[PDB]
Amino acid sequence: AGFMVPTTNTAGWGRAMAGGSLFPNDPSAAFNNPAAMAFIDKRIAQLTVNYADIDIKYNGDAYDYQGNPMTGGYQDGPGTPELGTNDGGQAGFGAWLPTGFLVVPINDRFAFGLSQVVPMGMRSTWDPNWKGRDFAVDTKIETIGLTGSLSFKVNDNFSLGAGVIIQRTSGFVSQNLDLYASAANSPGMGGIPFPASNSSALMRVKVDNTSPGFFAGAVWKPTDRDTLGFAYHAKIRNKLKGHYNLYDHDGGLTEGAIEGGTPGLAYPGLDLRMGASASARLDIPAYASLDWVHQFNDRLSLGASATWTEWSSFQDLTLKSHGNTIVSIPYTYRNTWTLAVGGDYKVTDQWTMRAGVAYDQTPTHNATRDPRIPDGDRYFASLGAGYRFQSMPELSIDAAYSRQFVKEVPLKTVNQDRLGGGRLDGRATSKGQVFSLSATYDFH
Ligand SMILES: CCCCCCCCOCCOCCOCCOCCO
Ligand SMILES: CCCCCCCCOCCOCCOCCOCCO
Ligand SMILES: CCCCCCCCOCCOCCOCCOCCO
Repeated sequence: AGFMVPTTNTAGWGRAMAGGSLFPNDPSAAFNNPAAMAFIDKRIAQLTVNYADIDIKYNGDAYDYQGNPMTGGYQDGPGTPELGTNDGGQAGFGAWLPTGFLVVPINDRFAFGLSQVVPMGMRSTWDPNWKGRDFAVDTKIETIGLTGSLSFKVNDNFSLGAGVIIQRTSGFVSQNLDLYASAANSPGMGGIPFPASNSSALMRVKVDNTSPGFFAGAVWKPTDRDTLGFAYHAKIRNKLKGHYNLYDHDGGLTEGAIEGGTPGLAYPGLDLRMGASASARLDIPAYASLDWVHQFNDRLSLGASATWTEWSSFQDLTLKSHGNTIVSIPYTYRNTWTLAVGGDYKVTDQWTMRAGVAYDQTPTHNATRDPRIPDGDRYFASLGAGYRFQSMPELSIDAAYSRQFVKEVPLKTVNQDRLGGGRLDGRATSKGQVFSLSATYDFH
């Protein structure tokens, strides 16, 4: 799932998101499939808080543009003590992810939905002096959105839904730049095999953006036992804006070159500075999901779900400055599928148990996968439980645990000329687990 995150509540996490938001009176419908809101008979307010623990590691090699094993370079440029390098260490993280849903039926035909969601999120921080520093150091992306939706009941077996999401994305990327290595491979300054890791500066890009998105859905209940749903979330145009700066620890090599205007001579059309304003498109991919919930009896309900994400829109990551390209990195993500199956079982009038599993394809591919987002296909295994209060005017608590088994993937990353011409040869191992807890208030 690259850097897209499931936008559900604890109950959803408990069943690996199977059935989407089609289970009875699930406030998450306010965003996931607004149409299902037409079948929620009362006011519901819900808050979810997840903690995601992600483990990321690299095992392998890295080479400079001349085929030499990468080294740790120098403390502060030629003449200073040589530094050692490393495997990057643990690049994973632990993060909190809140989610809120509110559903308010208006008429016997209309319902209103409000929600706070986190559509996008990823993070990887490799030790600054690791062997793959020419490809990545830090990567941080998070998208939080506020939503408003409306549902319209056409029949007692069909309804439609539509909504708008106001999204805010913040992004950060840091990566080592080796000007001498870039020059050696340039169309204007090549010829001399400058040694690698003599010049070095940390490139840092910080950008943000707020823009609107639209989504819609439809629900069809053929047999009171079966609830089918189709939801579509359109791609969200998202041009991130901010700045970039280079933190040189070169003994003055990098700044001397830049102030000397040598970069533009190496790569005509390039206007690199020690710092400047910047932009980078990072559209939130469109996706569609088909959900089906079948109630076998008064205690067992199962759900199946298939989501097609149009990750193909993420063709490249291009850093621009004043409308001009600084560097364009191809990623050519592939469209993806995510299948889930799971369900709920009411043990008593108070207790309910959940479980589920899902298969989620990674949009990354071998030719372009790098250390920023080194994921692979994942298998999701979830367990959940819910408790409705005895002496309460309707307050339910839910818990969930979810483990994500990610397959070990290869990294064969090659850097283009202006990025130093180096390459990686290894594999990333990742692991993920989520703890979820929510409180649902059925005030009505
Ligand atoms: C502030 C950081 C954004 C927080 C991101 C929350 C995303 C957490 O995980 C949701 C479940 O993801 C499952 C798989 O494990 C992650 C994959 O390995 C990472 C390499 O691409
Ligand atoms: C398989 C890896 C895909 C990597 C995608 C990471 C994209 C996520 O967002 C990064 C934040 O966007 C802003 C960065 O600046 C643009 C490019 O970096 C500049 C070159 O050093
Ligand atoms: C994100 C893209 C970065 C693009 C970098 C291209 C860098 C190109 O070459 C610049 C040439 O640098 C040459 C030498 O090293 C500097 C030494 O000081 C020399 C003073 O004339």
